[PDB]
Amino acid sequence: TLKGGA
Amino acid sequence: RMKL
Amino acid sequence: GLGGLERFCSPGKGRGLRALQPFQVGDLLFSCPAYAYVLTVNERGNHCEYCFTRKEGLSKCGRCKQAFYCNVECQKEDWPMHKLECSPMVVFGENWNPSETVRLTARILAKQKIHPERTPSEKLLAVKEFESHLDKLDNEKKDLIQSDIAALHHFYSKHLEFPDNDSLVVLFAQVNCNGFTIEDEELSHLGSAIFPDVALMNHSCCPNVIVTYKGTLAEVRAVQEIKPGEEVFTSYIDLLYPTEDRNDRLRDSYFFTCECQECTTKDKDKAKVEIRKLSDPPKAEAIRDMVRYARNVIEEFRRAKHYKSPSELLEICELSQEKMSSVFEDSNVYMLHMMYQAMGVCLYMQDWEGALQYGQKIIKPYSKHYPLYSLNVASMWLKLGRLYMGLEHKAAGEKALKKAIAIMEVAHGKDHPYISEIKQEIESH
Ligand SMILES: Nc1ncnc2c1ncn2[C@@H]1O[C@H](CSCC[C@H](N)C(=O)O)[C@@H](O)[C@H]1O
Ligand SMILES: [Zn+2]
Ligand SMILES: [Zn+2]
Ligand SMILES: [Zn+2]
Repeated sequence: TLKGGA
Repeated sequence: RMKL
Repeated sequence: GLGGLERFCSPGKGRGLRALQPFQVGDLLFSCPAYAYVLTVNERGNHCEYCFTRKEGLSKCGRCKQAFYCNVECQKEDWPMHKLECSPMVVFGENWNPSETVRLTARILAKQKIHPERTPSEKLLAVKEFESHLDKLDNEKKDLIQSDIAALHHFYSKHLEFPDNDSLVVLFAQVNCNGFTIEDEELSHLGSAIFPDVALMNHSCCPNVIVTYKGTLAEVRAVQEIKPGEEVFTSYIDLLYPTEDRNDRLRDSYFFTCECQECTTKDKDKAKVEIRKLSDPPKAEAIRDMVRYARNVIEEFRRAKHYKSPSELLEICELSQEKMSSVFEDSNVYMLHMMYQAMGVCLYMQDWEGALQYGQKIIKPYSKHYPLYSLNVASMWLKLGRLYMGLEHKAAGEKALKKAIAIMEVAHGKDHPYISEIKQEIESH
């Protein structure tokens, strides 16, 4: 689980 | 979420 | 499936999502309930485990005293997932420390046991159909998954029945490839989740949609005009950094090299790594030397953040900025990185003056480096506004809060609870 901003 |  | 949208074969990108009707800036393309989700440990007591609502006076689970809820309904609805951890948390005590990825994967396995059939989260893409990139994983990534499998066995043996080792490797790889992080309005980490239909969208560094969250429900809204036939693209990563940094992360985590317009042209690279106009211009070797240094202190700080004291962490930020400033301008993204980290430390220390000074230096470079409707920009305006209000700078607070609202109305929708909350803060101080 990594998808995202900052 | 800052504790302010 | 999802009206106005279709799954298709995007050449060179596997499967993708394509628009069948036009969408204007701010339009909701679709929403997607979480297939599985977990609240991060540090946010327990502030948020309800089931629905992620932030409020004071949450009901505490009488057994483990480490999961909080809006009421008994939220508590009862969360029980099928919470029982994976409730008793183990007390029995293992201080030794209970599964990583968040393990916690999420455990809940995936539990969901599959209860609800084996296709869920409303999987209208266009099912969890079983997730990309794994198993054949591209190197030994270090495989050995880390095998470590996660050992943790899954160690902490969840009594509640879960495991598939064979091969299936667990694939599942963990699918999670690494398709899982999402949930953040609050200040981009603070709230938890991790699986959103199958949202996972279908491919990546662009100039995306035409942004994903936001209404509790545990993912929402997808246009930030550029989308025409019929055009592919729907979200961003997987922080877009602050130059092209080689973005593509280093995308290759490492998702096993592809991006070819969007930003990566192809590299038009923003030079502004992102801006160099001071000194009497004697710094040579290319000196620039590459400082970039290497910057990347090293960024890594050193990421490690130090686990054990060093707040004042020691500020020292690292201060010293690194001093050294970089001999070559880098303040708007340089490596300077902005350490400034943001320093701001984070100040916010945790409740040093509002310190955090405000860093925010004021960050916001204008953020506005030009990030895209037009960036959540990174909105949340920085929001942090500034809350700092201003807290320090009784009412006029500057109102200005900053309104700047945040103007962006969030597009990304979050005009009716989002976050926007209602922020308007109260304008008319409270
Ligand atoms: N811009 C891009 N160029 C090439 N591949 C991409 C891409 N964006 C996403 N992908 C692919 O999509 C994966 C993320 S999951 C997105 C859906 C995927 N295309 C699928 O068929 O299931 C990445 O690991 C990569 O393989
Ligand atoms: Zn709740
Ligand atoms: Zn409990
Ligand atoms: Zn790109």
